[PDB]
Amino acid sequence: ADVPAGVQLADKQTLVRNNGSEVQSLDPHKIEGVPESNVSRDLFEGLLISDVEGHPSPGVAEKWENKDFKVWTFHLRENAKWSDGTPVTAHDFVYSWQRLADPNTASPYASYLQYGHIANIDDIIAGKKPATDLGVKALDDHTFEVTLSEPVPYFYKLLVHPSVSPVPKSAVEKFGDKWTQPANIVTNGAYKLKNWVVNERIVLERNPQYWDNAKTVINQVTYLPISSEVTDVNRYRSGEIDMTYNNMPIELFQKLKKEIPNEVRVDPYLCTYYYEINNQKAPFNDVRVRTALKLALDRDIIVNKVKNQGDLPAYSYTPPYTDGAKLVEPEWFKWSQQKRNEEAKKLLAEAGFTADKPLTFDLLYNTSDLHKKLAIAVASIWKKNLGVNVNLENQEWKTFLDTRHQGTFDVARAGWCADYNEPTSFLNTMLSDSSNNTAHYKSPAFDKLIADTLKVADDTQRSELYAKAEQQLDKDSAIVPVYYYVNARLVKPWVGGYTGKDPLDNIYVKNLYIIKH
Repeated sequence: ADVPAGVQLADKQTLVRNNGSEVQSLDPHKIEGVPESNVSRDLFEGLLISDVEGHPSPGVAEKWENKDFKVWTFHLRENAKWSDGTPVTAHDFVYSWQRLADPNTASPYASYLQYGHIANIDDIIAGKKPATDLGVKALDDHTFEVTLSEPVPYFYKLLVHPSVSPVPKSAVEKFGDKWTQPANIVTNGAYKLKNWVVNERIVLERNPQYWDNAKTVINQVTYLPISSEVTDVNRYRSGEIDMTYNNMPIELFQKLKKEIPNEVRVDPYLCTYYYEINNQKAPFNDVRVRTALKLALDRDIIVNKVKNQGDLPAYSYTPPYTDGAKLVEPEWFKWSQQKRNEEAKKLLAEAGFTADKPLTFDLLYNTSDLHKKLAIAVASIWKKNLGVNVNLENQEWKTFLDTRHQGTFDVARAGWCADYNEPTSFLNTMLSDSSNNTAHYKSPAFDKLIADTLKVADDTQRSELYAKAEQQLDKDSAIVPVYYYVNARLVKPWVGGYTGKDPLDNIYVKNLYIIKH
């Protein structure tokens, strides 16, 4: 934390943040969501980290170079240490990236190493080469060298993500799936794990071995698993919670903006809310069915009338304000909703659906006041506009994500947030073989458009190909885009250090401080 000259600090430097739900795990190679990543950034530190405004900055690596955007050499700071006092070395990164790649780990983010094109990753994922063939090596204890199979100019932006953070080999090998319990875990970020009570709280305490420990101010941070956005706001206003999660309740938001304007933070955020269609399951494997759902949903009603929090109606997967996005707004987006509805109804009639034998399916969402209200509105809009019936189903966060990976669904509420600020952070998740592809979409045409992006050494050709990739996705109606999120949350006046300038919202509790109050 960089405490401004003249600010008086509170005597007790503790923070309470709501975190939306119970995390999937604390193992960096098994997590894939925002709640998970919020805790991960406080515990595990990769090569680079985001600064307080979101810019890629030195993490364990103090400096790095690249040769032709293909060989990247990271010089690790000599005082980086784990919480047990042992040094963080390049060997930890070799072991860690190999563990991520290894199919026995079954990481949902194994494909992150494909997104960065580390050498031999395809073969390793396929089981043709052992994980030790991965294109990473420790040149010495403090030098980690990564070899890619093609030039990737933005490669270093990828390194702030939890999947490429180090994990402690000795704890992993000795305790297996219990390595992350408090008595066994070993961490290298600014914090250490104090307590973990499922469905109650996660409590982290300052890690005195952290290399930048002298600049850490908060001594303890608690993460809560409250999925009700109304309850989160109530516990914030009662004084229990210092920072809500960044899902706001439809019930209270308009009132909050007029009641405590200086505490309602609303900033740009590179996330898209959509309905994820299971593309491999009939009748959702018919493009006419997907197109009808896409068109018949009324984004103006949802965005400006039911939610009205500042979100923008969406027509793509990649947010248009992503660095490198120059998207073409499809013609259907400029039509009236009435014209969209007619096209939608016509397509379902063509697909065989009638009043007597309508289209009825499930709409799965994770337990939430906001998602439930949105799903209710969507079900009503689809019923009225297209004659389709939906059965809403809620599941807790961890289970919900597992269901989407299983493909044991029809349509699911969804939100993808960038991992790095470049269009492939979204687009790579729709590749046929991506470990993140829970839409279960497989398009050779889409795949080829993306593969071609690193075969040009030109940004304009790259941007045009991303635009074309979004046009292929839209053509196939792989998803139902709803809105581009804004990052809206409540933050007490005494919480210093939160700029809201990072469109990825990669907060580190080591950067915050409690002002005397």
